[PDB]
Amino acid sequence: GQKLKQDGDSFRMKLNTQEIFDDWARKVQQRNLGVSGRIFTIESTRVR
Amino acid sequence: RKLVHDKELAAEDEQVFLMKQQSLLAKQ
Repeated sequence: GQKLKQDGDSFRMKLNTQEIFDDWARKVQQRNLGVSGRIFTIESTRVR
Repeated sequence: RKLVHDKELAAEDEQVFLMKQQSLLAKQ
């Protein structure tokens, strides 16, 4: 029983989830997504 | 005095309008 419980606890620790949430939030902050600016943009492209 | 149709509707090719609006967006 204790062997089973420690196997389950170790698997659950390996099964943690908040780290990915923190990483995604950090990436969102680093990239700093936004929409503020012009209504639409006109740009330059040399279409083949 | 038979009147003739005046200047017709122009095309104003999209490229010219687009570049003019590039300029306007640049200076705004």
